[PDB]
Amino acid sequence: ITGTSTVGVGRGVLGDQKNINTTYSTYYYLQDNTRGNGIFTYDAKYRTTLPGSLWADADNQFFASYDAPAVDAHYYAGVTYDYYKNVHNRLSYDGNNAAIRSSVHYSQGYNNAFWNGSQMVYGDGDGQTFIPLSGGIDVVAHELTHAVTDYTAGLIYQNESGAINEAISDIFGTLVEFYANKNPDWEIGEDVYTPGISGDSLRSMSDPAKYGDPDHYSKRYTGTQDNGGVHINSGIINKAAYLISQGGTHYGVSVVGIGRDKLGKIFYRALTQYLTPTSNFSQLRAAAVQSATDLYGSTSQEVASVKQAFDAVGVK
Ligand SMILES: CC(C)C[C@H](NP(=O)(O)CNC(=O)OCc1ccccc1)C(=O)NCCN
Ligand SMILES: [Ca+2]
Ligand SMILES: [Ca+2]
Ligand SMILES: [Ca+2]
Ligand SMILES: [Ca+2]
Ligand SMILES: [Zn+2]
Repeated sequence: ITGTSTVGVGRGVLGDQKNINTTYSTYYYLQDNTRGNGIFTYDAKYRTTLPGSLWADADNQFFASYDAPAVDAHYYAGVTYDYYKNVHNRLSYDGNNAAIRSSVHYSQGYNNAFWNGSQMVYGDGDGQTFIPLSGGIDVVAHELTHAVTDYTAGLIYQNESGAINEAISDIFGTLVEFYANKNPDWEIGEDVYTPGISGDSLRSMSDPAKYGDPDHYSKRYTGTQDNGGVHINSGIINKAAYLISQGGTHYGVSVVGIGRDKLGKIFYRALTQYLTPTSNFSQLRAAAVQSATDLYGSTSQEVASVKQAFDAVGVK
């Protein structure tokens, strides 16, 4: 909408207070004009029609319980935009400052979030498996990263390419969580998963097997569930990424860590310069090796550690 940029205040899903960029035109809208061509947050009103209505508020204060998922979807989309711009010199998901749109209160009891090809969508959860999923910064950044992937490598959402697609979203979701520096970890979704169970998460990148996911290519899932295991086999690549950053010895193979920033640079370059829609795990290894070579040199520790990490997870 046309209006003037304003700053509201509210509380997110976890009860924390934050300032949000809004727009005033009769109402105050969840429309942030400070980033690209805007960040827009919509109310799906418990239905499945998308996007729903641009979020409107009478007073620019967002402290109602119903407001909380919208506050966090809006705010964390801003953080994710800032990460891509400041760290990778990428302007929104298309590189040309496309408007970023999210809908919250999608459906009833909906234990998921997704990019639908055009926008982000967040359920409220059922209160047992999830609380409203935009409360997780890693979740929001996971979703926006699907848009980045779709505009760049275009990894098809099945089998190995789809598991790479998933891992890219978990990697950058985690790197955004570290960028914001509030309780960062290498787990996925911990802030919104299972409110009645402390200390768990949906997936672990540091130890995928903690939640049943493979941590070595020999343990990959080969069936048809979950589009050929895209959220399962992502563990193999997540583990490789964790090892590149943090190091470790895994199935007897030792990896010298090079840190999160270099992990992000290598994978961002791989994603945007070398991967293709049908890349498999072996092709990802080659793209990461080439990317590290471009950035750090063929004889660098960074290249050596990329190779060790993929060896450690059984990807040649
Ligand atoms: C990070 C967690 C909390 C959420 C995550 N969801 P996701 O991967 O983004 C789903 N996207 C998914 O299907 O795109 C495929 C698709 C294409 C076009 C239209 C609709 C859909 C996940 O791991 N979900 C699995 C939860 N068990
Ligand atoms: Ca209000
Ligand atoms: Ca965390
Ligand atoms: Ca996390
Ligand atoms: Ca939990
Ligand atoms: Zn995903």
